[PDB]
Amino acid sequence: EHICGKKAGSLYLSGAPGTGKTACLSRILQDLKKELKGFKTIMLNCMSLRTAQAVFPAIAQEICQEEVSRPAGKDMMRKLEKHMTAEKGPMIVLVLDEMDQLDSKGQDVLYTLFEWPWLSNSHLVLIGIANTLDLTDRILPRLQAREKCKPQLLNFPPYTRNQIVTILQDRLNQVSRDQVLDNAAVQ
Amino acid sequence: DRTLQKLKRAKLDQQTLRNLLSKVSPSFSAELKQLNQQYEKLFHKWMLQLHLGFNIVLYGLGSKRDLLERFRTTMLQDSIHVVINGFFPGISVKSVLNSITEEVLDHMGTFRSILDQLDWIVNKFKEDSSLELFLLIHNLDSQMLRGEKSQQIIGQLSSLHNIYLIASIDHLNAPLMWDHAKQSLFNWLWYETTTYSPYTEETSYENSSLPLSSLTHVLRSLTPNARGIFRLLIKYQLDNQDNPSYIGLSFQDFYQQCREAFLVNSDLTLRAQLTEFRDHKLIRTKKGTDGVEYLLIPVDNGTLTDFLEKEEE
Amino acid sequence: MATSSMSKGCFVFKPNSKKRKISLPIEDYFNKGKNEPEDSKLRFETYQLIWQQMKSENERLQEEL
Repeated sequence: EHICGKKAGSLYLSGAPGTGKTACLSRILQDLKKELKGFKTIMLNCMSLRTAQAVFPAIAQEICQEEVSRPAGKDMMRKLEKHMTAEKGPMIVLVLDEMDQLDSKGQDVLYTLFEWPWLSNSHLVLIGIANTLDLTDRILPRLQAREKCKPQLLNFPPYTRNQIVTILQDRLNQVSRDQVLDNAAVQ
Repeated sequence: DRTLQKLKRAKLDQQTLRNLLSKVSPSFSAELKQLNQQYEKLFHKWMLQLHLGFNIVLYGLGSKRDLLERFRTTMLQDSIHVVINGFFPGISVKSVLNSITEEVLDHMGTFRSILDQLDWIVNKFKEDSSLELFLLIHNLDSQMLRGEKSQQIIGQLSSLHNIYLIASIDHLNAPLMWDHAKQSLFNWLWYETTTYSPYTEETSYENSSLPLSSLTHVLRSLTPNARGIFRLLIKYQLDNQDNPSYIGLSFQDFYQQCREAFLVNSDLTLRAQLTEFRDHKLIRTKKGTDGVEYLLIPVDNGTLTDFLEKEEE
Repeated sequence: MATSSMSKGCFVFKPNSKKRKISLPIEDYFNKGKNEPEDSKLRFETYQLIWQQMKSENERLQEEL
């Protein structure tokens, strides 16, 4: 609905603490490349960033694929949000990960990435892959206070025996010739 | 007369209640409009005093920020004017002084301490006699500038007649933020303002209660064995709440109650089930003198009473 | 409004879009209506004459005493 209806907003995915859902989002991203051709998706891997800063310039080198530039020192919050508001460019999709680890003493770095798809020219979809540690209490104080932002929340319940036993039937019976254990040990 | 259990008007809304607040009461609305136009007759009166090194003080009733927004669209189109509306928990002295460096003076930010930037901007407006700057600061008395180090920075800029300061006062302790050593630079000129209009902007820092969606979406993505433990400690909390000496249940009786209600099996596995509760600000441990880690829930007394009614399905 | 629905307070309005650069004096606003426009500018230029001369007397009287 966002790529066809020309819409853009935020989407906070609060996954279960440690369940291995990183491969679920990778399946959807690769299916959109073979369906539609014209858009570009920039990845994010802030595992080597021990500080709260040096995050925006790390993804500033990907402007429009073939058109790149170079940093000049102290130039954020000016050129990154300028190219996003351009209606002549394609719909850029930004992926977010471990957003809880990017906090600060006043989480000021998280006040600019959640207000871009809500001001003029909303052409950015927010996708945050992170487990459940804390909801909207101190990270995003705009909720339960401001009536401008309307985020969406989706949770994932823990898989009981209805899914763990099911995920093993299509795992061993499709690649092995004969099972090595009985059905009583699976339960 | 007690907590929040006698009245059914619990859980105050934040965004789902502004739909019914737009229908205001038109009680003598004609007399309130002409009161605002009474101050509009003195349009060409502010520039006759601000150019001599004076300021404008705004006090009284009504929304002080909803009045200056109309004066800017009538005579502030060709003059260097900067409006400051610092009310959200994040406004400081660094977001205002460093904002006139790469925009007004065109210079990148590279200062060191606080005193290094104060004496650097004075030389730019003292040697040049053609750098006017109007400061339309809204609600100067916020909540994060009560210290004496905040007025001494802006007080130095008031000594020059080329800098115009326009602030609003919404507190009965107006002379509590400045003494005689600072009034010589500002030279406050009091002007009463009567608007009679509520505030629908800065209402966010005040304490509402906690969102009920957080306690509901935390149990859906939780293991089935952990939900029975959370629903067991809430029963023993309200039954012993009448005791004023409630210090919390111990760990020995808590470990015995688990197997009595078919829960955990060992001790190290029980401690692993309390990892997602201490990180979600649900329970915490205290350094007890008896060597026993107490278990309490730092929430409101009326919040736990409304949790047993939503789990009936 | 457009200067309060976000998490920043850096909003400036520099007169740069206009090509011409004009200066508006102070005495041009003393006559807001029918209040002798030819005499409004004559009494304002004397307002600073009687004020800059009394300040020179204050600094002289305070110094001679």
